[PDB]
Amino acid sequence: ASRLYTLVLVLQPQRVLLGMKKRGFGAGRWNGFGGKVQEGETIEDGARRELQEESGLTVDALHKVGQIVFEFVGEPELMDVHVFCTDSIQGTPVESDEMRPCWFQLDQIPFKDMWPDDSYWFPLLLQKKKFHGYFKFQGQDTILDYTLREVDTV
Ligand SMILES: CCc1c(NC2CC2)nc(N)nc1N1CCN(C)CC1
Repeated sequence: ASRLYTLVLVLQPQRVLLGMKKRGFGAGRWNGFGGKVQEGETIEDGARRELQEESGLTVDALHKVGQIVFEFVGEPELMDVHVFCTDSIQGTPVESDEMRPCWFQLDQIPFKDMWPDDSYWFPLLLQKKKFHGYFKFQGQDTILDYTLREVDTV
C-alpha cells in the first residue's frame, strides 16, 4: 500500500522558503515543510499543521500543485507525497527542532543539498505547472526509475 505525506513550498515572486532538516529522515537536506498525515485530519490540514510545527507559519490558502509517489527498495509502503504551494504566508519563519528556515532566490536553489528528485520536479513547480511524479530510490541518493508528467488535476 502507501502512506500519505505532505510537502509545502512557500513560493513568492522572487524567492522560495526552504528548511534545513536537522534530525530524522532526510536530515542534512533542504526541503519544503511537511510530514506524515495523521488519522483524524485532512491532507491539507496535515500540511498546515506541519508547516506550523516546523516553521511557526500559518497560511490563508494552500494550493495543490503536485503528487509524487516514492518507492524505497525494501520498504513495504510507498510514500504518497501531496505537494502544496502558497505565495502569502502569515508570520515570519522561525527555527524549530526539526527545521532551520531560509529564503532562496529562485536562481540559487540548493539542489545539490536537496533530495535528488527535487532537481526533476522543482522546475515544474517554479513554472506553476501541476504535476504527477514517481521516484524509485535505492537508499537516499540513487534514483533507479522515475516518471514525471504535467497534469490538469492534481
Ligand atoms: C523522502 C521523500 C521526499 C523526496 N524524495 C525522496 C525519495 C527521494 N523529496 C522531497 N523534496 N521531499 C520528500 N519528503 C516528503 C515529505 N516531507 C515531509 C519529507 C520529505
